[PDB]
Amino acid sequence: YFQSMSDARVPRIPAALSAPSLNRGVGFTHAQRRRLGLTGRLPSAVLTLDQQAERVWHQLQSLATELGRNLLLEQLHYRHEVLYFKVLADHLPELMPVVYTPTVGEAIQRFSDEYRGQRGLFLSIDEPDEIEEAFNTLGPEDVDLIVCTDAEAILGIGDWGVGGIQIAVGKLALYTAGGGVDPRRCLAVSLDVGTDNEQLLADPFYLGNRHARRRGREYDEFVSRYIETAQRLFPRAILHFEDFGPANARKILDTYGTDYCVFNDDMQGTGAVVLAAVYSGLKVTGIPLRDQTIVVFGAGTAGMGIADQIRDAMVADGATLEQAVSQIWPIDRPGLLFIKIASPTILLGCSTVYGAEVVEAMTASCKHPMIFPLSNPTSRMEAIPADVLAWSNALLATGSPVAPVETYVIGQANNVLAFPGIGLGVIVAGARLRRMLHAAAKAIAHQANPTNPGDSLLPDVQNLRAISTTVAEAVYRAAVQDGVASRTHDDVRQAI
Amino acid sequence: PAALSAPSLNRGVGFTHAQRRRLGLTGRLPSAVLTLDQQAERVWHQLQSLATELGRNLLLEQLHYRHEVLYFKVLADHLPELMPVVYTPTVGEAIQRFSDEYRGQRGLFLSIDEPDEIEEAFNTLGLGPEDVDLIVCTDAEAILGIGDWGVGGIQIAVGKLALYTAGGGVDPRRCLAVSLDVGTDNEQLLADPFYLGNRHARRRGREYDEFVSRYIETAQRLFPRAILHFEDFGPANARKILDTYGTDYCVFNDDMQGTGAVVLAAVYSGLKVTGIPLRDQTIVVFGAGTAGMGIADQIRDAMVADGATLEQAVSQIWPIDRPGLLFDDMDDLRDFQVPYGLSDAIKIASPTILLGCSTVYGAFTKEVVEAMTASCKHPMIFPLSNPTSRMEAIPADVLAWSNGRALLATGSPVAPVEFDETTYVIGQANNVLAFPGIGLGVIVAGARLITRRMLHAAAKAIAHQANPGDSLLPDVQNLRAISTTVAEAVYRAAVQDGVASRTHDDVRQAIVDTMWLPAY
Repeated sequence: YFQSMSDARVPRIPAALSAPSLNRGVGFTHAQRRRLGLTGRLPSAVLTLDQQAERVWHQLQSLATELGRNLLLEQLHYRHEVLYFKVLADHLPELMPVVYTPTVGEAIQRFSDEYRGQRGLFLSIDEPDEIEEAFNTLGPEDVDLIVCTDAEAILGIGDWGVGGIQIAVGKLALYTAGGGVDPRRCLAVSLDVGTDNEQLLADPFYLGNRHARRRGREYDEFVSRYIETAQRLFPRAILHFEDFGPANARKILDTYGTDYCVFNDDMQGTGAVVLAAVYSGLKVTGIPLRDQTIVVFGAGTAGMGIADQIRDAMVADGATLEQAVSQIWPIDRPGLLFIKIASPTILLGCSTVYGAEVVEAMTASCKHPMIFPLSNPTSRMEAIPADVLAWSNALLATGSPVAPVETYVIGQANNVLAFPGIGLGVIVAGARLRRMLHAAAKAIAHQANPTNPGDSLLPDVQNLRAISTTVAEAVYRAAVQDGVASRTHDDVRQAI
Repeated sequence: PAALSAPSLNRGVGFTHAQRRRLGLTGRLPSAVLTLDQQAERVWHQLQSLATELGRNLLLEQLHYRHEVLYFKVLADHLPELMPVVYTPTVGEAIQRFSDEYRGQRGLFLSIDEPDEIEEAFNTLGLGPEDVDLIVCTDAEAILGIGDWGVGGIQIAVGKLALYTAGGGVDPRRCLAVSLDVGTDNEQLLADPFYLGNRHARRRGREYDEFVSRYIETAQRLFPRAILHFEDFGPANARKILDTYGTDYCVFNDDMQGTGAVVLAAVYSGLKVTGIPLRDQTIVVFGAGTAGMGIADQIRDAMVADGATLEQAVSQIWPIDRPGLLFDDMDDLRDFQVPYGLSDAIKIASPTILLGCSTVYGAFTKEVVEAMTASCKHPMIFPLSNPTSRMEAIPADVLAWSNGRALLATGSPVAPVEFDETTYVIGQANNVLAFPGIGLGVIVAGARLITRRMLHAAAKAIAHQANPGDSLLPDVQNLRAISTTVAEAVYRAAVQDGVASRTHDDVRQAIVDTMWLPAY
């Protein structure tokens, strides 16, 4: 009655290739297959790894759109992991950003019906009060970083919910390719807390938390229960997740930023790359931040939050906390000043979608030329594209992915450059948990070389991971120079 | 460390709240429970928002080995897949576009350069010599109508696998596929450095003969009664196999026999209206090639059933070619001797029901049909040409040329005629009407031989299932019911000349018509 077992059911077993790690496709030679008992199950060819990846690449260009390619790499994440990851060497800048921001919105909305975030713990908060039992299926050693998005505000679109894993996996997938963190040493997770657009809820095949876009005072301690049951396991792992920047980010960071090693890239990593662009401009301009005053158009959470970033960055070469308000100028949040008659040495741009009919005022006045818009959605801001923005025709780069002007070539600024080197040094030093901590963006200037007057003015070229290694050399110094850590290594640390 | 990853024993979300906790998953799957029909409705709704010209096949192959039971649930609910999703686009896409890609969890490849490891290769999976059925191996030569694809040939067999168990209730647990990599000759594949197969050329010698001879004998040795059949495979090799090894082993050929079956089925479908005994059915063959004679051999093999000698039946057949009807004293008779202008042939032959598997685009002319139309009141046209737009004629004009008094059947899917007096029917005549049920019935009988009579009762069981729109052959939508109707006739014919391991009263086709796509 209770037990039903048979003497006849057989799966026609697959052997030692169902696990993704070291599947390596046909990269097995005759000695390896006949050792692992694959005699006759792989196609009887032999392909070197780099030739095998190219076979996927020539395969990958045969697709036209950018979404069907994500479905193909989704097929190769579960089988032959190294290909999916060592393909990125063949073309990383195009593919890996495309994996992250443009394609996921179409993948998560239209196709995130996959129930295979394998490393993902799609934990609910309604029935599951016991959540640590999930890790029993997954020790404290050999674990470096972990992502746990609540899936509340994706870039293209916020609040889809259960599909937030593809994002958390996307950060991890981009984490390792940029930072070299072993994929075995990272886990992905996303809590279906709700945060559901009624469109997503109305879908019958949603496969997520049912009608539970739930908030209030109960929210934080539910997340706090998870954040304390992670550090109970290991404070030696970076819980690097992505949520909306509005309220939880600072509240969680204020709650756990001192005692634990947690951060978010959007509010912390982005301003670092902005500081790298400021120093990259000051190198050719020769005007330090002391005599350089800034504007913060929009006064957004990340924008006005950068006031503490620029101020504490000026603490190295600049005056006290009161001096920042005199050297910084906020505007455009309530329609301030119904705009700059002085101090224009470094201009930020719109934290708001409003695109601004050019204002050649900064072009005319005496200054070191440095203005950037820094907003992706409208593909415009207080300044137009750099060509029209070059009304004076000096250099300026955009946070929006832009093309060169033409000679007059800049590169796009992205926070993708920061959080690999940020977490890599933490995976190296084993940090338990400031601006002086986060001050690794100066290494981008070490690899920028904007010394050429006209050609290169961007942070760094996208096809190089060696800039992340140079950030590690700047990040590892956080142990001796910046505070608490567990770093004892030599300067080389070639294979961490 | 993800436990319980076997496709057959995984149901995705379908596992209830208890099984998710009892089997040690503890929330890795989302907080939903979906009835397997709801999961199929989700996949169906998901599949449609795509390119759907070969976009789907990418999604299905990952869904194949990620979740085995669902795939047949969604594939059960189909009229599009039976040919478009997995009998054309694999050739169009998967065979060539994804040749540097592998799907070989179940099924295996071997090489003509290594005859030694097969028996060590076959036992890679835990295979009981008892529990197996319908293992398929193809050399990828002449797949459909394109040519050699090398080691891609699995996508055909694995595709046929999807049609076997969804059509004939075979258990994929007891089913395997194979690929005989003997070396391709397509210049592209060899030039392509990223082709995951043998770079050698075709081999046609005693090495090949000893190879297949040392592969078939161990296929039955390691496990007997396994229905060995080769799909879209070299005919000069194919016919050679059946004459050589078919006397003491269970083998059939979809290219040569299942086609010859369904063609037979359509002949009786007209005979129900023609009111004529099949013995005196004089026909003309168009192919005279390697394959067109095979269906002619099966038709002749059934022509004797109603009382025709060997000499009279071949006299009741005229083969035709564009040089002319195959004749005696023609120096190049091409090693076939049932022979002894076309418009002149139909004139005096007066064939009541003529077919052509010869691929010649649109050679049926209004003057040709009229000669048969005037001579015989109800003639049966059969442009069996599989290519969609390379058939011998369009049906709508042929019915209009004979004033609907003629019968048609098409290899490729077609729309109804709609000759404005009355609307007729399709006449789809693929192989899917035959081999799944011939697989299920022979799994029930456990026949050591798949005899001619056994094949004939299958086609003439098809006739009852669809008989007097004016359809000669049934609709593919109602496939799981006709597969039972053909297994009853297979068992009925298995017991003639005592060939069945098993015996039963026949209330247990449904118990061996298993892998009903739902769970529990």
